[PDB]
Amino acid sequence: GAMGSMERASLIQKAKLAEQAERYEDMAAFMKGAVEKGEELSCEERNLLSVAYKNVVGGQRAAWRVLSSIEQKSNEEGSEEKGPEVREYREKVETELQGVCDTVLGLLDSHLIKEAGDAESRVFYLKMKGDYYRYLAEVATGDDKKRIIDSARSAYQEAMDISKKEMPPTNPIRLGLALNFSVFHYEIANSPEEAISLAKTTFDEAMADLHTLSEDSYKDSTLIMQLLRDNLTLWT
Amino acid sequence: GAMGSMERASLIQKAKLAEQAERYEDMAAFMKGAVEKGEELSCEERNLLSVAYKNVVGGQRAAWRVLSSIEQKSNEEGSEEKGPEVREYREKVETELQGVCDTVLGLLDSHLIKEAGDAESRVFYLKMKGDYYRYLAEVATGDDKKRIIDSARSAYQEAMDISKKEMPPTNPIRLGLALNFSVFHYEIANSPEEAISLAKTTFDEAMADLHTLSEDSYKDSTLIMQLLRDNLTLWT
Amino acid sequence: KSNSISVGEFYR
Amino acid sequence: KSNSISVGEFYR
Ligand SMILES: [Ca+2]
Ligand SMILES: [Ca+2]
Ligand SMILES: [Ca+2]
Ligand SMILES: [Ca+2]
Ligand SMILES: [Cl-]
Ligand SMILES: [Cl-]
Ligand code: NA
Ligand code: NA
Repeated sequence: GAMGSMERASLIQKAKLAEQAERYEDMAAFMKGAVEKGEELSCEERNLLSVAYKNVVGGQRAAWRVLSSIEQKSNEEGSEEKGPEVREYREKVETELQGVCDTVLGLLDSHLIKEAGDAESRVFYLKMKGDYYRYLAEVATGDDKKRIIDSARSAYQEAMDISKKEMPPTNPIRLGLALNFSVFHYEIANSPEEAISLAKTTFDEAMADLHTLSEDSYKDSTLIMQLLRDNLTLWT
Repeated sequence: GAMGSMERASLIQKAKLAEQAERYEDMAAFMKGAVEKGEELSCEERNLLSVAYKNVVGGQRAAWRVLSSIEQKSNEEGSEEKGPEVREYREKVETELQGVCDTVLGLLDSHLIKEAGDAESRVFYLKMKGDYYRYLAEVATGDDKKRIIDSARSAYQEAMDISKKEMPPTNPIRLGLALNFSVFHYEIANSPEEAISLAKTTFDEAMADLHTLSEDSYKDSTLIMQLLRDNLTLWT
Repeated sequence: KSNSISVGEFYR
Repeated sequence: KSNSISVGEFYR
């Protein structure tokens, strides 16, 4: 790897600089280098890894959706034939997106998840595994769509089981996991009723636990609860 | 070049798709491929080339400014020593920025400018040459800063001479050239009085020519005139 | 589009 | 920062 000669601490320092400069591709490459040093990641380092790749893949997903929409319109009756270029370029962006997801999944498999023993790290990484399989599922159309969807579901489910046993209902990792699993149910798994039920139960159980929290934790938890409510408003 | 096997028309089509997807690095690579086919560019194709590289270099300049500011703060008295990482990463971004500018300047030199005979193409390319030398000057600190500044000045000056002889004072290319040359005077050449005089004279001469224009041309010209006025408000 | 969240983005 | 302009961006 091109980051093999850089100190772990220097990679983390530069990831933070890249974040300030909104250079998320650089940030992701620095954090990949840090993961590949082989040591476990602290809470802050996990957040840096997540921010970096979320921004990279977010740009790719937005571009893929623009290109896919143009492609679909070109395949409607009455549409003038424009050649293979739209499909080719959508395929190019799709392949790069798949590459980023495979990179993240590879870091989780080698060897972040297997070394993660605490609930906060293990749930975080399993949620990420669900998220990146979900992004693969958004573009999947072939013989492996079902298996990609099941891989996402499985990762989310293991994360949910741990989070329910080991974390309070207001924990932001638990809340963000439930939010994203609910989106999986609505957008990927054709299960809007499961999505609504999960969002509602997650919101209500967090509400009942807010009284235990400090002002700062209260602000963290209620911010994510508002996202659950925003989805429930969209879905109902 | 990696675009050598793609049809010129396909590269232009894909540049337009990349623009819609806000994939400006791809857009620039497609337009570079189109330039390297060796044919002259139409007005629309010149605009695509300009949009693509402006967005790429704009991201680099914004990141460089963030990193340069952090670096300057680290060199103030009382600042804790953090090692070489800030300088190294600023240098990395700076080198990539310089590479993009050199790429654009190379396309203009091989061989867009020498084949550009009409005022609208020649002024456009010479303004671009001034702009990309100006971006090199923003980061220059060594023995070639003076020569980079003079290269920018020379390109802008040739563009100005042609534009004044061959285009009306409301022509958007002429107006945008004068705007950018005025910024060169203010920000690069330590000549705020020249910047103000140029912006004022350009604005007043365009104002007097607006009566000759259609409604659509009037809208184009007044939009750029507002930018001259916005600078005059900042500078005076 | 439904709202999702990155835990790192939320914290960072 | 002073305002500059890309002619292509203005048209496109
Ligand atoms: Ca070491
Ligand atoms: Ca129902
Ligand atoms: Ca051909
Ligand atoms: Ca004066
Ligand atoms: Cl392509
Ligand atoms: Cl670096
Ligand atoms: Na797993
Ligand atoms: Na020249």
